[PDB]
Amino acid sequence: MREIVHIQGGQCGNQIGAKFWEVISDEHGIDPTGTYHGDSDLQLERINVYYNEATGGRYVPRAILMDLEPGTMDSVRAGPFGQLFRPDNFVFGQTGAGNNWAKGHYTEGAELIDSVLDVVRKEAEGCDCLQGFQITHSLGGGTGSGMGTLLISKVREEYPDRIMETFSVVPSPKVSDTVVEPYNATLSVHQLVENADECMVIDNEALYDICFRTLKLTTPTYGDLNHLVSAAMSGVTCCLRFPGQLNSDLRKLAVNLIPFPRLHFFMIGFAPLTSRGSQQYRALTVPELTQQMFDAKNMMCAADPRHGRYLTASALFRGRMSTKEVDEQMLNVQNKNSSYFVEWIPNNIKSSICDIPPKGLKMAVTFVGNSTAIQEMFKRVAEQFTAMFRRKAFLHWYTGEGMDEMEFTEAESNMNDLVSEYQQYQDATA
Amino acid sequence: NPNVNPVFKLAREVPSPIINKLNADLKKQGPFAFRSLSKACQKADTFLNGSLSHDEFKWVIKEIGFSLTKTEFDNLFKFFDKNYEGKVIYSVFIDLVRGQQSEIITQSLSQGYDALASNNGGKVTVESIVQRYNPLAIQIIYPTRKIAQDLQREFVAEWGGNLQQQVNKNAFVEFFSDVRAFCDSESKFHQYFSNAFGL
Amino acid sequence: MDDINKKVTTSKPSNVIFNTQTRGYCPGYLSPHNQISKKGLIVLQEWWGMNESICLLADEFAHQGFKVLVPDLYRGKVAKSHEEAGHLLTGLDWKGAIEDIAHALQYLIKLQGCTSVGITGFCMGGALTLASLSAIEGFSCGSPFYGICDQQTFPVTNIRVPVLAHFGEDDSMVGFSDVESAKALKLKAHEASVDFRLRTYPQAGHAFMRKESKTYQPQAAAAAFKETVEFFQQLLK
Amino acid sequence: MREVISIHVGQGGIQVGNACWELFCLEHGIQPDGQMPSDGDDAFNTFFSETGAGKHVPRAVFLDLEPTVIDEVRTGTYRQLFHPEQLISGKEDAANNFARGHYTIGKEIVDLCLDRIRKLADNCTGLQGFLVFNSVGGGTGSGLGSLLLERLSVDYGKKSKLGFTIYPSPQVSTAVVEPYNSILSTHSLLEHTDVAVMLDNEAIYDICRRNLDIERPTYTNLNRLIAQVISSLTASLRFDGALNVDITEFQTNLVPYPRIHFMLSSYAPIISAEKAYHEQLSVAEITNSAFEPANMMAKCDPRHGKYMACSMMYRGDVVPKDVNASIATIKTKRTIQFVDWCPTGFKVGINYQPPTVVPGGDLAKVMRAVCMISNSTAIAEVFSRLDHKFDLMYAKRAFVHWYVGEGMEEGEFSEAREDLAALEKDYEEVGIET
Amino acid sequence: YTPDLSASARTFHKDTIYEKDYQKHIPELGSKPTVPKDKARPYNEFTKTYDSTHMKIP
Amino acid sequence: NTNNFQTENTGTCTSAFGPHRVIPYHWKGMNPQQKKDIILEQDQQRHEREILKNLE
Amino acid sequence: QRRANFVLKVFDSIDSEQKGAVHPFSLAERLEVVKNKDYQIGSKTREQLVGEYVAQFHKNQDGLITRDEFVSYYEDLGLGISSDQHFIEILQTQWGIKEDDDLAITKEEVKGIVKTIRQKLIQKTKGANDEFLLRKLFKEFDISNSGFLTLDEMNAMLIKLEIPIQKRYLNAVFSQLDRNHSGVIEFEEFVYYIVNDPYP
Ligand SMILES: Nc1nc2c(ncn2[C@@H]2O[C@H](COP(=O)(O)OP(=O)(O)OP(=O)(O)O)[C@@H](O)[C@H]2O)c(=O)[nH]1
Ligand SMILES: Nc1nc2c(ncn2[C@@H]2O[C@H](COP(=O)(O)OP(=O)(O)O)[C@@H](O)[C@H]2O)c(=O)[nH]1
Ligand SMILES: [Mg+2]
Repeated sequence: MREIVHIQGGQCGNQIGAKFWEVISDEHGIDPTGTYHGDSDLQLERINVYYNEATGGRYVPRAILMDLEPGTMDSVRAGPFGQLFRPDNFVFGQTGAGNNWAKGHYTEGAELIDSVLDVVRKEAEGCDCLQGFQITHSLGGGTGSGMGTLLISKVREEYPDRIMETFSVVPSPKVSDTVVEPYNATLSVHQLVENADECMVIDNEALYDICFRTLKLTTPTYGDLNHLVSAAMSGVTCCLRFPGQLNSDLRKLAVNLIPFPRLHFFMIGFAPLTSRGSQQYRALTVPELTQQMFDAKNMMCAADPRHGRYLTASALFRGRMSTKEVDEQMLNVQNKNSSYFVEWIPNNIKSSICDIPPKGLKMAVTFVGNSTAIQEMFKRVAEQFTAMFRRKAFLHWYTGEGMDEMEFTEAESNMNDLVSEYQQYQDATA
Repeated sequence: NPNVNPVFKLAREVPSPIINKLNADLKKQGPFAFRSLSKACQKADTFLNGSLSHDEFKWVIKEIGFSLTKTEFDNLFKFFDKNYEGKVIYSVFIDLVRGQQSEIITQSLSQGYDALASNNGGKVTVESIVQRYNPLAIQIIYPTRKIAQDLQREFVAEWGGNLQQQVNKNAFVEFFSDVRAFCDSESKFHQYFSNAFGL
Repeated sequence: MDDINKKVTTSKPSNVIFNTQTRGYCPGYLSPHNQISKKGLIVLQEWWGMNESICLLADEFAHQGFKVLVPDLYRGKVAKSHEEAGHLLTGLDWKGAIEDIAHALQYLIKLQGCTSVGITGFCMGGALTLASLSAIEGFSCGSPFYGICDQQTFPVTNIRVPVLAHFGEDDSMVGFSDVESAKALKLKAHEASVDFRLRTYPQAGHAFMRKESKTYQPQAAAAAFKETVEFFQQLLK
Repeated sequence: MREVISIHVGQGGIQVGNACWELFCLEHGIQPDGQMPSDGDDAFNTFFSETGAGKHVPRAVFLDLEPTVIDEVRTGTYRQLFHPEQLISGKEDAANNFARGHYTIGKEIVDLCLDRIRKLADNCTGLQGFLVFNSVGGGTGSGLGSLLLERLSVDYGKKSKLGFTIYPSPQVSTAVVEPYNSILSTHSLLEHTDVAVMLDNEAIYDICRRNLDIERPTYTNLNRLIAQVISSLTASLRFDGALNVDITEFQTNLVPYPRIHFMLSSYAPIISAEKAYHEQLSVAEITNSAFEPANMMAKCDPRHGKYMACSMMYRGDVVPKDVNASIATIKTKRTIQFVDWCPTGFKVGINYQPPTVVPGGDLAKVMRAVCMISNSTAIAEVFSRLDHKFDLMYAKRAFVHWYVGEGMEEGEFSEAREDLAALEKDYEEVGIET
Repeated sequence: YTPDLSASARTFHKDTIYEKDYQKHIPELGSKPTVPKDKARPYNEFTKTYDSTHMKIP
Repeated sequence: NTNNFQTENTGTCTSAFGPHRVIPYHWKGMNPQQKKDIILEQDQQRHEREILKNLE
Repeated sequence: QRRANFVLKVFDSIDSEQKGAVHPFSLAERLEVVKNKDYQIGSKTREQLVGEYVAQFHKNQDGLITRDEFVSYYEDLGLGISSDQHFIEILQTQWGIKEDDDLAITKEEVKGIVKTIRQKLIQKTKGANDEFLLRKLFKEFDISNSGFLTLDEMNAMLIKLEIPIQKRYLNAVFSQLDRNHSGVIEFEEFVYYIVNDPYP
């Protein structure tokens, strides 16, 4: 019944996938041994969307884990909830990418993708009616950006009608730890816009920004950042798994957020977020949630949305409330900020309600917004690329596997055209 | 939400400060003030039913010497008469104003009842109590200037005039617990009890 | 929160009863696997009561060539947490339980058609196993697991069948399943001149046979299982 | 999973080999005799190979034409550890002559060494790369080291090779003929070594005196410092961490061009417990002290040139959020500037295992440490100084007759000099704005 | 007034075994090495490359 | 999960008329008990060699 | 001597009365308790039945096994076995006793230790120095000013100069330095050995 499969690649993708499955398992009451522990029958009504059925009454996720170095898969197995994953779904290489886009996309990626493509093909056939694919990878790494984008190309070729969603982490210039990240970032971006139906940008800078100031925890770790992404990842597909006053699936959001097929880069945010010593002090209400939803510093991208115009926006409310709080507030926020919304598409915001809140919360909101202010992070990345490319620095590694400079030239033009297209639609009047 | 408790109310709370003010004021009259409050309720309740009405409770408080205002009565009467029967059980009220008895003190009181009945053969009589006690022990619980000669009359004046009144162990244990409420130290009361009955 | 994965805390529906006359009918679980073997065996529950773990383990024994029956001592009550688990243990009556195993023996021998029957218990079940062997006639052998019953009420001198007991050094219980207590019991049995075998497994804690728990050790469980299965296979006829 | 083969040639290399392997055995819990005392798994396959009987054999081979140095290795407390026939020793030394160690007497020992490497290499199937240590200012060290790299280049090919060479000091040295065999070896390793590391003595001399407060250090103290540098670099292959870097991820992030592959290293914190237990030793403090040119292990001043790329490995209880904060401070600092075409040039690794302290050593037990590998245009300074060495030597053909008589062509000096001049011209060209 | 005592002045050494808090955490010289605890690179699926059957690729 | 083929049982490779003869096609290898004696003889030979050297 | 040290310990394990001779019954009983875990404490004809585990030895007129012959028999048995480890393991698994010295300090590591200490002094201050550095500490605590130095002082002395030597290693170097065997080492002789010695 319109289930989706999960594919995760790279070290960053594996850690996002490792913690994401913990949240879903807790939401549906699945223990680390794969046995149901819940209280209500609603938690089992739509279990087939994420978990397959196995013997003995245990469930296994339909997630494919891929990497070019098996050390990541050894770590993901020894973590909590590590016994749920089926051992056959691990497909790994014994060489590694070495933070090289060319190696992971032409030499090692090409020779290994035959095995993983067989696994994902097998998973898709098992379901009665597939709904789509979701991808979790980082665009700054070697195997995640390199082979991850090639699998998207192959999957799109054989499954045209299905929708594809990507939670992509791009590197920000502030917190930078890889010298060769501008090369493999822009190359993936050109490939991503060609095939991916939906792309969701995530920045480690923004995740650090939220932790230091909002949650006010002194020493955050990568587990904390992975938790924020996992909370947002589960929220977008909540109404497909639970009943509600208003239904909405992944396809419905895509229809109401993509006016033009080349404009499919969104930003996400999660509310509410409170410190430990401030939960006793804040009253949880819909006006409070909506106020934080459009807060600029609440986004998970380095792009500031007040520098552009919201082409479209969507909100997915989780919890029990009346439609008046929802409908009135979205109307109110559009009227008070009419300068931040483009004019030629009136009523450019979508609302959905799901009546199952998360554990420990009475209300929660996941926000997905399409804005032209996202073009500025592409400009900053392209700024660093052209600075390094004119001197042909770190190029002999990229030319060593047959890839030629014309693809480098092609990447610049397509990236610049995407940036220009965002600018054109922002500066338009009826 | 595990992080935050919802407090709120599911049961009517003890009013608090009006009871505390009564307890502090009662300590000023003397060691037998708590006896007077229990004595007043019993003597005002001439019919032995176990409850008092609206006006009767006003008289008992007024008889002791507390001129509580209308609001203070409303708060006190609200908790003790929960569903408005029109009557209030004085036995619960006296227990709360006195405080909490420590199990050690009550057990020592129970043995004191047995010890005083031992010499009499198991029968408790009021002559025995007024025959064997230490009037000079009044000083240790609180200093006083009254002579020991007048202390004997004060002890029996608080007691009944007749010397043939039957006593029960529950009536005996409630007698000394009332005196205990005057002193703030459980140890101080215990060492006074040993001096009085030679135990 | 207790580490309880619904396998030691959830009741397993029974399928077979039997009459004890004094207390009437009491329910029980009969393993559907491997009913062709004439060699019977009785499994006694731990302090929790019947759960999925004890029934699944009982099924594993039946796969090796035995007919396994699990009688009820709690009679429909299953512990849900550690706090009330002790309450049911104290509420249990040893005098009331002793005839239940005897009548289960009478049921297996007559209605099912068994020829020889053994007994096996775990923790308090092993404690009952030692008591059952002394005060009940008709058993062939018993395999208590880290369980010692009261001495004066049920002296071990009355044992008339070979006994094979399993204990670990790493026990933290005092006076119930201590390794030194096991050695003292073995010495008492040997001076009373009754066949008694004591087996000790290195680096094994309490309830080491229980699966899917913090106290599980797989290397010790397999060896003990093999030894007890071979011992039962050899001794039973 | 990751195996690396260690090569030691020359007196300097072997003595460094004693200190690094002593650290390696103690860090993994291996006793000197070679048996583990009775006590993710093992994690020692990187450096040791199990024989099936408990004994562990190091994955290294020792080479020298001088029998003397090998003897106390066999006569020392590590007699039982090393494989008896993997300690290759010759008959007569080169006696500070490159020609002797490359043409005349070095060819009768290379054939045994290649068989030993080949036999040891087939044991592992996930080899990462080779590590070579040699004293460049030595006869057999430069000669055999030069010839081995030539053979390994065609014998194995794409396997990465890292070299911790010992270039002669600027103003003081031991022998007189250092400039000759230094430049000759430089031309050999330029096109055959993937990564070269500067390990000059004067800078290491000054570090020990300034920080450890040792008035009379010796070669033993120097080798221990080099051992800690090697361990921190390799610590990511055998210990988990937040960020993992391997051997093949260094060249991808350190050498913009194949011709320029010379890096100078620094280590922090280097301190004794006298000044350490009085000190907080935070992650920000150690990072700041790492970039001071006075703390560099190469006698060079980075202030005179631009920075090409920077790689740092942290080990201990560091947290990524502070490392990012400390990095921004360096970028804010003005005295350190990067080349124009390098907007970002930092690669950071984090390991949970803190550095291990060796008994009888000088360093103190600390919870944080950083090792630096930096690529800079300032490295051209030391090469120019060696150029000034050779022109004064070669202007009147002094000492050359000791090289012609060994059969070496006289034109080797000319082509070596022109190769060095091109490299110096190359470095200044890469450090110009567009 | 005589000085307090010639044995109570400032002496650079005393008889107090560890004179400074300095020398209490210096690692013991002859001590045997210790194996590291559960802190190492994970090694569970690396086994199926060093088995002697990874060849025979077709 | 039980049985011999899945568990690589080592007790199934014994002959039916000899505790010392073995099934030619069913043999996992030598048990650690047999392996230990080889190491013991290797240890013995080292002391065995020194005795001859002393005589020489 | 290692075999002798082990065999004397094994004999003393059973000879709790220190008579020097052990009745045959206990020796035969021990050889069966370790072998079988189900033998029962007592047997019917246990004396004669278990006496076949013994009497490979010989007994005196009194009927006791003299300690001299018990050691002698294993000495005869210690000819067909040429591995010390094998011999120790055989006796250990035959008698259920495992207690031996871990190792004895060897001259190799003694030389290593004395080299470590000797180099550490050189680093401090200057070359003509460090002899007065060693002497001033002994002047500081040698109250009885007799010039005789003790083992406990050695540990204290080395603690001062940043060399925490292990007690076993300290005993070995202390024992190797002195030939008087009186437990007292002359200070000037120690200084001479540590400093003015041509050989390591
Ligand atoms: N860092 C360091 N360098 C050393 C050490 N020992 C020797 N060297 C260097 O080696 C150079 C001299 O060569 P040696 O190492 O003595 O011997 P060699 O390199 O094998 O050359 P030959 O003497 O001809 O055999 C000196 O200039 C030193 O720089 C050492 O222990 N540490
Ligand atoms: N948000 C997040 N980022 C991560 C995580 N793990 C690694 N990263 C980021 O990913 C970058 C390195 O990517 P890399 O591991 O080389 O990608 P890969 O080559 O595809 O595996 C680092 O800069 C980290 O900031 C994680 O768990 N969460
Ligand atoms: Mg030399």
